[PDB]
Amino acid sequence: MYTFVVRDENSSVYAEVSRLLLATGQWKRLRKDNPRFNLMLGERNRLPFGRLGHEPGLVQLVNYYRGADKLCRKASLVKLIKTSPELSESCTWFPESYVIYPTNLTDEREVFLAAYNRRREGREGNVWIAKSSAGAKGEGILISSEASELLDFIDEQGQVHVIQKYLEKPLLLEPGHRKFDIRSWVLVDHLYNIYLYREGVLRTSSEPYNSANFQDKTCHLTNHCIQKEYSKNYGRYEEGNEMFFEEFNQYLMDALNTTLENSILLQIKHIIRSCLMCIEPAISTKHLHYQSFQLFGFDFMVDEELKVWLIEVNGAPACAQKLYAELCQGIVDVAISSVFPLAPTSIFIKLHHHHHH
Amino acid sequence: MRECISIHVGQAGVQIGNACWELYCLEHGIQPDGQMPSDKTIGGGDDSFNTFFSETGAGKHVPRAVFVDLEPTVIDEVRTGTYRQLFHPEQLITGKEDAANNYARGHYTIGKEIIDLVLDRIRKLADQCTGLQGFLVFHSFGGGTGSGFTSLLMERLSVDYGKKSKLEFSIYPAPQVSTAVVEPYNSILTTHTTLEHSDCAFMVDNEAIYDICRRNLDIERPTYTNLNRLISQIVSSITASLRFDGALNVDLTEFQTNLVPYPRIHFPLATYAPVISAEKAYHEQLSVAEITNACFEPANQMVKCDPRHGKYMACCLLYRGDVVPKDVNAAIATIKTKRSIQFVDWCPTGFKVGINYQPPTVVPGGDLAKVQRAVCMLSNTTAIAEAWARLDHKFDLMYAKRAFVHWYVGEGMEEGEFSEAREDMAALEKDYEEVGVDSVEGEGGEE
Amino acid sequence: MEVIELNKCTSGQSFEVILKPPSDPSLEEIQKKLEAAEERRKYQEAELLKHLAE
Amino acid sequence: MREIVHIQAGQCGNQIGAKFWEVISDEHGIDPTGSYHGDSDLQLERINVYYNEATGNKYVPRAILVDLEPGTMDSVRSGPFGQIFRPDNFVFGQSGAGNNWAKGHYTEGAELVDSVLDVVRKESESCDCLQGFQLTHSLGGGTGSGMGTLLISKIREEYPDRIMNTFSVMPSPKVSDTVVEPYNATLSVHQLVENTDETYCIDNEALYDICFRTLKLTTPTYGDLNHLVSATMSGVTTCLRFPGQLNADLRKLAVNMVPFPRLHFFMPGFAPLTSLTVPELTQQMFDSKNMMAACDPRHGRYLTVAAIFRGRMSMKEVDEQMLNVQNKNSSYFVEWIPNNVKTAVCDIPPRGLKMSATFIGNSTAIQELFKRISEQFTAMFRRKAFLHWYTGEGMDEMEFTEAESNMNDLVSEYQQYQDA
Ligand SMILES: Nc1nc2c(ncn2[C@@H]2O[C@H](COP(=O)(O)OP(=O)(O)OP(=O)(O)O)[C@@H](O)[C@H]2O)c(=O)[nH]1
Ligand SMILES: Nc1ncnc2c1ncn2[C@@H]1O[C@H](COP(=O)(O)OP(=O)(O)CP(=O)(O)O)[C@@H](O)[C@H]1O
Ligand SMILES: Nc1nc2c(ncn2[C@@H]2O[C@H](COP(=O)(O)OP(=O)(O)O)[C@@H](O)[C@H]2O)c(=O)[nH]1
Ligand SMILES: [Ca+2]
Ligand SMILES: [Ca+2]
Ligand SMILES: [Ca+2]
Ligand SMILES: [Cl-]
Ligand SMILES: [Mg+2]
Ligand SMILES: [Mg+2]
Ligand SMILES: [Mg+2]
Ligand SMILES: [Mg+2]
Repeated sequence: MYTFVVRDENSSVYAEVSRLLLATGQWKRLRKDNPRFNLMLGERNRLPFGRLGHEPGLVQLVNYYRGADKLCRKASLVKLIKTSPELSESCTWFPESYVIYPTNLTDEREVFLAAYNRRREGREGNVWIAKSSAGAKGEGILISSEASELLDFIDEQGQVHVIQKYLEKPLLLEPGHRKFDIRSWVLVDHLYNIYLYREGVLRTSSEPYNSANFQDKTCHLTNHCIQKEYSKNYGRYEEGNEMFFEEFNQYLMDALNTTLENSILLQIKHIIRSCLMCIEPAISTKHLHYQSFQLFGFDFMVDEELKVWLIEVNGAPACAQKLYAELCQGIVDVAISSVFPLAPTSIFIKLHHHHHH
Repeated sequence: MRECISIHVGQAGVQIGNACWELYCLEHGIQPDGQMPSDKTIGGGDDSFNTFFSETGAGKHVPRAVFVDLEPTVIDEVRTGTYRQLFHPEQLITGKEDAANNYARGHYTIGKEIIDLVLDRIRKLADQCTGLQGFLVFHSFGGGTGSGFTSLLMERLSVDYGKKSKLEFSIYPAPQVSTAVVEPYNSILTTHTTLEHSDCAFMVDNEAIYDICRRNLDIERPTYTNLNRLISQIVSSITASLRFDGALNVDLTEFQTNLVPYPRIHFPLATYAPVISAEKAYHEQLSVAEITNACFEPANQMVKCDPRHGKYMACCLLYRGDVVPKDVNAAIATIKTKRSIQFVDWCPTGFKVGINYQPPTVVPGGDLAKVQRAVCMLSNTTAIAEAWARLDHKFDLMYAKRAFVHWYVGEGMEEGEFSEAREDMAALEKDYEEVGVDSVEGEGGEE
Repeated sequence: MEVIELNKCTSGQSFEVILKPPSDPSLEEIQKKLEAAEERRKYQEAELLKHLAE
Repeated sequence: MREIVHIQAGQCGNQIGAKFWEVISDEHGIDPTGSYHGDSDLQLERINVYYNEATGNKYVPRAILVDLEPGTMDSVRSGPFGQIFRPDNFVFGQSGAGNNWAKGHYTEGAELVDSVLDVVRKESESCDCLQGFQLTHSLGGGTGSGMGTLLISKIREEYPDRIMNTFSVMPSPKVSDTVVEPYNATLSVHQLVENTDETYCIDNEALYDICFRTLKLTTPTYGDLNHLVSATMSGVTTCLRFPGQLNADLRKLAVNMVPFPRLHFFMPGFAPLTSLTVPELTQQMFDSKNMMAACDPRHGRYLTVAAIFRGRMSMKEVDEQMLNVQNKNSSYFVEWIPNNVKTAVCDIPPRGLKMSATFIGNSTAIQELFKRISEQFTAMFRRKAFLHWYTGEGMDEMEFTEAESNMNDLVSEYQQYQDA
């Protein structure tokens, strides 16, 4: 009999993992502060990694990678990319970004303004987007073509922000002429196998994309909460403004005579692997006294040339309603039962590539 | 030459001491009867080994050491064992009844009655020194004597020897070999009262040594004998600079200068490689790069913790055997490009390196194989604070119910001492966090 | 990667390699604490002996 | 922390004590004449904990035999190892205690107790460093219960900084001599709560049930019960009697086992008990059928546990199995005392066995035992039944009311940590 504790009651993904583990009849849930557990489903903040793996006779496993926040914060991600040679300042799949600290607090303000003025003099599109990790859902964001408004916006805030080039030529679904972003779920197990869930989801706008007005952030921000609240056409095209890969692939074939795999997923898989292999030495638990796995939500934008751009990485994703059962069983199969065997046609794509040069 | 006096307190302190002095005699060519044929100055001198050994007219080389325990069975074994002739009775001090795993009994009740004798015996040694540097103090955290008597001794040593340095070798408790439920209490109580009196302390977690013995020496159920021979090798590595010709860490003061820029944060992490089984039939000897790389693996550290997730204030590499600087620097270059090694902003990113050409000495019939080269890394990393968090958490669980507290109050300790000690530990954890961690951007989950 | 303070002797050598630069209670008091705890043991014992006398 | 002085009082106390001395004498290679004929140095290393040495390499138990009538001690003196005891250490009266705590504590016992203390003092005086005392007695009779607890109070007065440990046989209606046992046991338990550091609670019902249900003894005698007790006492004192790191003296044991001063009542257990591998030993030692307080461990929580394994066996496997018990039933070990199970192993197994294990548990379930006694007390006390036997010795009813209250308080303190 294996034992586990639950320390994040708000997690929908792990509430379901918990339910599944119990139904195997081979897992017991301990009081959250009982130390004799096999598995910790940890809290989101200040998870006590330092107390893990000091229990004789217990192999211990936790559902977070210590150090993974570097990938999963707005400003940390920008810095990780700019300062890591194999991602780099010239990284082609991440939008040009600058870390900006509000003046009331290093800061890349002048570097940003320098690039901004260069684009202005060159007649190039010059729309940027100010955001941070503190952007509670739909708020805390500004899209503007004026550097002054962007910087002023940030100075009124109290936490680090990123200013990032705003993608002015997004791929637009028809009918509706509308924006979307792609969410991919990725599970990294204790051996640092990287598994891409075969099902992703497009979170769509239900409002026609309008470049002549970045003030009304409904056709511009694809957040579910924003769409669900301010969009008067919410759900007109797809239930909950969620389009799944079967339909999106069919659209790509009918309309663009291409596939999801070729035009988009090849890039998505490259970006995911590149990101995770970059931080592997910093976070691997390979020779550690406890082991980690973690579920990530990667979010992508696609432009009208079918180039894929990474927007962010979510360290504690939820899942789409209809995908919970399958993803959560997958987590049990590959992240947990792999370490704690019970007494297909995987739902995942294992990401691995070994080019010789 | 400046002398160092070693003080061994309680069972752990004494047994580890015995292992260290045996190893020192083998490294220096001193026989169990104290004679040292290679030493051509009969009856005295000021060689580097004289930092740890005085000399009698008859040519006996006598450890500058005092052994103290509140019951007699462990020190009796020193009195009758292989190296008995090394020591005279005035260096071996025993009480009749021990501190019963109770810091308060060791510190207040029994300590009050033996402390003056112990100081007289240390003074006798000090009076032999032309230029006493200070003290190396060996003890467990968990025992009543190792915890309670040590903190009393340390306090009186600061009074009687104010200008002298004091280093510790401290055994941190591990249930796999521990003998008392109250060891977290004793550990926190002694750490609180000792913090201001100690200039540099090397903590060894029995959990880490135990597992190294299991994993690398293929010992199924390690004994204190197995543990202490390994600990003795690490201690010898650390003190070698005091006992042999060299220019790095050549006096106690230099340990603090090089390893402890911030006085409360005085607990360097030791990491040691390679540990190889003597029973191993076929073994490929490990290179400078291989043993240096091993210094960044938690599996070889004296305390299991993760330095990738803290910051360094200082790093010393101490090599023994066939090592030249060029290979050390090639090794370090490579390791920089592969490992997570972040220093605090107010210290330089670098390594102080000492090489002694003599490979490690192994005790005949020991568990450790002879190797061509070995290294001990001493790094002051905030990651070691994970060990304080573990201990403080166990303390908190028991103290919230006042479990076992009556045993301490019964020896005349006030309950307030628990909370005072624990607050001091809370501030310590905070100091480590402040020095070691950059704020993580906050968020407005379910994303 | 600068090597500095290289020192050599017959028994070994030492040096430093830099990758990057930067950016008590008195005897009286101890005595009093030990005596105060003794007074407390003495008091607790006196209380016990009084209870046994009753 | 070297010498222990042993006292055995009353019929039960002397009968179990005699058996204890026969059993550990055999283990230490001591024959009935006090001569050593062993083949292992482990046998003698700590022999001084329980035995004094005499001229001619003779070993004499540091044992004092107390009773208010001569019968049982005459039998002891005629027994197998009877000649091994110090003749001057038999201290006895003639009038008996009539199964009456008041006679043991206040009248008959009061007249004899100074002469017992004289012998205790003589034994203590020849100790290099006395650890403390161990007393064997029943709580249901008059001498062991009443006089035994009187002795404990006087010993504490004279040696207040020494440890007091008892092996205390708790009465049961199923294995009973008289109806007043619950009165005697209630009066005694209050004395034990105050004046002992460690009390092993041995329920005669548990002993009986083990003999009948498990050992398949159709009609157990006190002798059969005492064989179990013997074996258990040998097991629980192994750590005091042989070289070792854990619980090697009475105070270190107390510090490991007693987190609150009044909760010092332990359930002992023994394995094997059969009509053997490490796993089997380990499962049987934690088995309620192997414990001797007639309390269900699953009805409470363990504050602390000491396990002692004896025989040649893999320490690796021992450690593995003990971890498996705690990790698989972690809910029965209070979470606010980390690492509260300590394990020792001694190479020397008891007679007739290749390996064995002994269990000492400080469990809140022990409240069931005090509850049973409390119920039996009240059934009679509500009608003041049988009280004339006590009032005739000068006691008043208020002392009974106070003892009952004290024991109900003990029960309440266990329950508090059961819900903690
Ligand atoms: N590494 C190592 N640890 C030891 C040794 N002896 C004891 N310990 C550890 O030290 C702690 C117990 O303290 P001891 O040193 O035995 O106690 P003491 O200082 O003699 O104090 P009292 O016996 O309480 O008077 C436990 O955590 C043991 O595991 C040893 O020889 N080597
Ligand atoms: N550089 C850019 N170009 C175009 N659109 C962008 C953009 N950056 C953000 N967006 C829009 O804003 C959304 C993401 O904003 P952001 O990622 O800060 O919100 P979020 O962190 O709440 C998403 P999640 O729920 O995955 O965490 C995308 O869905 C996209 O529609
Ligand atoms: N286990 C056991 N219990 C006994 C023995 N003799 C008496 N008893 C129990 O002890 C209690 C009676 O006390 P007893 O020792 O005979 O009275 P005392 O001589 O006045 O101390 C009852 O609970 C009996 O069941 C014995 O030899 N073994
Ligand atoms: Ca000389
Ligand atoms: Ca000082
Ligand atoms: Ca009379
Ligand atoms: Cl001085
Ligand atoms: Mg997004
Ligand atoms: Mg986000
Ligand atoms: Mg000791
Ligand atoms: Mg009788």
